[PDB]
Amino acid sequence: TKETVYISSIALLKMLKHGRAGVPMEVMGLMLGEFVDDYTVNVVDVFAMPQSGTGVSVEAVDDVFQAKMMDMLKQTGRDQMVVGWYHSHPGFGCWLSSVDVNTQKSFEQLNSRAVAVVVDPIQSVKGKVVIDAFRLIDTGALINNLEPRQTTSNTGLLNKANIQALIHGLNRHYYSLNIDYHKTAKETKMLMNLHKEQWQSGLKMYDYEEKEESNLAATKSMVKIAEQYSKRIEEEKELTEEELKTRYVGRQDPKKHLSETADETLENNIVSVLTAGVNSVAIK
Amino acid sequence: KRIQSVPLVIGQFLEPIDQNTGIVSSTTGMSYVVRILSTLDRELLKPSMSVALHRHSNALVDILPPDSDSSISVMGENEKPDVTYA
Amino acid sequence: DKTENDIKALQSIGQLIGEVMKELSEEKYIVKASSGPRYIVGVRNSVDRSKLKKGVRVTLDITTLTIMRILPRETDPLVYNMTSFEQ
Amino acid sequence: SATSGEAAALGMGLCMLGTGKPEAIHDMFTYSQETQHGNITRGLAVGLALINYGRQELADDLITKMLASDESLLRYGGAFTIALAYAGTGNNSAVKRLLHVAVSDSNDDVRRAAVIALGFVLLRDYTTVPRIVQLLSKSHNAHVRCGTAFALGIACA
Amino acid sequence: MVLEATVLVIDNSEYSRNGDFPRTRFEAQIDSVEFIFQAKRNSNPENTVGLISGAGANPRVLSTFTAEFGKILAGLHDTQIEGKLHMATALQIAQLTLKHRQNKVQHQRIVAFVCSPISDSRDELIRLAKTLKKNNVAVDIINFGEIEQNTELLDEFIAAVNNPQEETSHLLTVTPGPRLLYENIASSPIILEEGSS
Amino acid sequence: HEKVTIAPLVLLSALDHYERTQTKENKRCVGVILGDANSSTIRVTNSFALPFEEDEKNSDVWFLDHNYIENMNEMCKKINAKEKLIGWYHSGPKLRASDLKINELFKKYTQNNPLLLIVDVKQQGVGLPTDAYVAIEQVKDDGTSTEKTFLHLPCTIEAEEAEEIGVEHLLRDVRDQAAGGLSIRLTNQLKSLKGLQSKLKDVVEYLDKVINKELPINHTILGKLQDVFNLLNNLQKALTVKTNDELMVIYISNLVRSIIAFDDLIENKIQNKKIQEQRVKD
Amino acid sequence: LIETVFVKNIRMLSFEDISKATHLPKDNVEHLVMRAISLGLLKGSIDQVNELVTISWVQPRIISGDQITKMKDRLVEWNDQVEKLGKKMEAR
Repeated sequence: TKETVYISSIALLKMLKHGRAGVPMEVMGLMLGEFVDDYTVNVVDVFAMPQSGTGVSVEAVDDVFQAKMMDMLKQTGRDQMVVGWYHSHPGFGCWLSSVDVNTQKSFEQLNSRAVAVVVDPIQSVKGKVVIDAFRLIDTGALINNLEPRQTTSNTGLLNKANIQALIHGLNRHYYSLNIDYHKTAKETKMLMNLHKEQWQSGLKMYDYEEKEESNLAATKSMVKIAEQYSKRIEEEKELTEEELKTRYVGRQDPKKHLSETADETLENNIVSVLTAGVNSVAIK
Repeated sequence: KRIQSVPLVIGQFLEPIDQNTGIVSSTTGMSYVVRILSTLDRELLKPSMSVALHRHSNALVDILPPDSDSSISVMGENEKPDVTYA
Repeated sequence: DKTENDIKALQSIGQLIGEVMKELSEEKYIVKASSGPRYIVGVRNSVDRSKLKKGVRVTLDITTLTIMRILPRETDPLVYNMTSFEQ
Repeated sequence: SATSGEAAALGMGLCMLGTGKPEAIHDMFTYSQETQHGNITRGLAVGLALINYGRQELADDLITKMLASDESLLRYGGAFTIALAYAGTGNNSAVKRLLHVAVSDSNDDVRRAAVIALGFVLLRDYTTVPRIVQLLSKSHNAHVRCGTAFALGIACA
Repeated sequence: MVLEATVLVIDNSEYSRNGDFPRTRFEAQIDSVEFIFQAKRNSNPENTVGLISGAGANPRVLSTFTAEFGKILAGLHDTQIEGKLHMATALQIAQLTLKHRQNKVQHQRIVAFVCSPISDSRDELIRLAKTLKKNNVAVDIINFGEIEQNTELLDEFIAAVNNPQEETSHLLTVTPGPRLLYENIASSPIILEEGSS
Repeated sequence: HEKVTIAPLVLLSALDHYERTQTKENKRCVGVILGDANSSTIRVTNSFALPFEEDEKNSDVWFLDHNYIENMNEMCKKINAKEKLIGWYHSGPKLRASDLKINELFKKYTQNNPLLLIVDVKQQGVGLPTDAYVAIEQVKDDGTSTEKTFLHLPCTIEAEEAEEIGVEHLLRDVRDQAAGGLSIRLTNQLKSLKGLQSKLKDVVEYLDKVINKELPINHTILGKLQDVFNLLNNLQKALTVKTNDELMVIYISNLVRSIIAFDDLIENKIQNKKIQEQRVKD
Repeated sequence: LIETVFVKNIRMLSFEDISKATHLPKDNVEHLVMRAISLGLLKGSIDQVNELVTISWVQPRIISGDQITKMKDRLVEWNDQVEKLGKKMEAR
């Protein structure tokens, strides 16, 4: 009647390398894991399908591609049971694809635990994974009327227009789910220490101070030349006797002539504090 | 700012109204009043330079850099001329 | 057999006309579609920037708004552009 | 089974009402790393607060172990266990430990947990209830504004 | 008997590169090994023969598990011309190889071709022989040319593994001479117990 | 320059296989990298897993499937045909010598330059434990022979549009990116010196290895440790006369312009004074 | 003499111990070392009026193990001074 979707970190990003930044003509693939229906959902092992000229087709659904993939499950040690399939579509407002559901229908009778999780490679640019799910009726009141999404209040699903209001009548062909992310201890602090912001920057002792010979005088020229202009412009703009407030130029005119000059003085003061003094760590 | 992203629609500046609120002329001849993004630099505006809008929402995307030059007007320079003045 | 490929081609809509004008970002550039107003589309990694320079026809999608592939520059050899009767 | 699994975790916590014993505490903490169900994993953390009744500061050892884990479901009784006899006039040190934890983390289970002890400390004066937690409704968010009126239904009811 | 995965270990030493057999040795060995691969391929649908070189200055690897002799040809045309056979180190690779099988329904029979004598003691192979009965896998020993100039150091290896013919411990012996190289299989029991010819 | 750029999915894909089969404690997990590089710059994005097993007592025991593992690359070829095999990566917690003997078998299937990475099951160091190897013929001054050895090169973690925000969306807890990041990095630079100081404690054990029973001495290591004195410490005292003056000029221009920009907040009292004049209707 | 001149702070020799050991006139010794200087031994520049030999020492000088007792310890104990002074930087 109601479920909840949880996806780990390793299974979160694989295809999205091809989906997000790997341009359109998206691929599909199989998800693996173990869970209990109607309560929780788990996805661990994921591997994609081959790409063809027509995209998703019968050859990708065929198990000949999976025949050699299932042999690699026991060899690499990573093996699970089929929890569903995943796809992508370029942000269709209504009825992404009816072909992916037909693949879900044929594989539903043999599993009934399969969950179809599709993500939009277009509108995911914001960094947040677009949540959409297609599933057959679990324990049916859906043949007439039922409300999916355990904790029916939850949060507004957003999206756009059509399929948001089509949940009631089309519930047989559309089963809504709220997708959530989770990570274990080895997926939390282990990856954070090697990522944080930008990169990990191994061997922190590497800096630009070893490159400083003529640029030391160039830094002294940047804290003077561009700074002398900020001193005259600050007095030139404030000298205006008009005021009158109201609107005029006040959206941001004065920033560059008044306030940003204070920030421009700080921009050269930040690089001055950047290396600061005695950055050779004591010694001589 | 990322909600806009790839569907860039080239606009044109018209005239400011309020902080983060202004009208933006469009290349189709239909002026639209959209909320100006607070990240955008508001000292770079001129009633010349083109801007970026959206397909559906038609919202101002990003203030274009000096690289906003459009070659539809054939914007370029002279490379190794021939006729000599002397 | 040639019509069946068009049945499966309903997923890919016939792309409009476009030409690279001026380089703007790393990959995505400024392209004005001659089929309508000014629309800057995305790019795809199937091609590189060697043939993406100015003065060449490109392929831009209607919906997704990206650059599919690089087609050769077409001068539209119409009857008045190039006369079928030659010499 | 996630049906009777969490329901069995509530009964195990109700077995000991009082100071409690450390033996039953370590057993429920070990099984949290075994089962894959969310309701059972959190149910083991809910029972830890019921085992210790009136222990208060002597329970900070178990509270520190629960708050040190990265899992969201393992932080529950870091509030309800502290404040029991503190109804009416309370202690500012117990509230201070719940401030920096709730304001730094936007997680739902971590933020909602500390709300439990907020209503117990504010029983001293109903007028001061919309004061300390008054900042919860001044921001814009779901769970930030959701924890606002929880204290109003206890002392101000 | 049932589905099995053959583990093939040949000898690349100088005795396999000569004409000691009075027709051809290494030229007809490509066909004889291929005929054995085709014999087990018709008996069972699942055929994977790993090719491991246990000679040539420490053990090497030429081919891997495959269902077609095409990938085996890559190791048949490339043979190291130096080194001798090392039984101690190459067997430890074969012991780990026993755990790389796909499904538990696929059994394993280690087939070793020994063209050169070894200096390894028999007591070192006794403790390593218990791994065959632990994983319930078979073993096949084909040796020619060593028994004439040297004793059999793998005889005691079979003693600790000795079991009825329904499980493991199948000992084979091949003596060369005025014969055919493919005919050497006829004297071996491996050709028997088959209803196809 | 050759710079190896590793995707973080490589560490996460191998971490799952370490938990499944419980591979740790001097047990190497062999893998292969992927990418398209025709230049010296190596780009590592996708990676596979090779079912490798070894013995702890015998380092010469190795088993690796050649064309059986490449089926994963054939399945990926239909997915992405632009990327081919540019190298391989191993674990090597104690750095087994099996990779020194045969550089041909791994180079036969990889047309790029030979590359060997290190993914430990631990990888818990605050420093940069991930190391890259380049197998070439290098002249050694130790006096034994000139053979194929490992060439160390620095590596890093790759960040692209897919995984840049994806990891930050999973963490979204401790970021703190501002001008105050100097206190975090400079402390880590001190930890980098302390991290190398812990490596200097292994150099203290290196002399104990000579004190141990029948161990040789590396002449190449002695060449680098011999110059630690004459290089960079009362020798620099002669140059400290003009050096300290350069550090003072930074303080001169900083302190004079730092107290200026902070005086533009005077409008706070001006605006607050106007609020009292606006209280006629309040 | 190179092993003798190097103790702590002394990188520099003179014309005294160099000429007396080789039993050669100081005029030739200046140009005789230059033949060994081109071999990669010392990059220094010998003076004339000051009568002082400036030494830039690039030579590897292998066969160690007498120095390593004091040499390796000066890379720890003297480096521990940086570790002790850096503990006051832990405020942030």
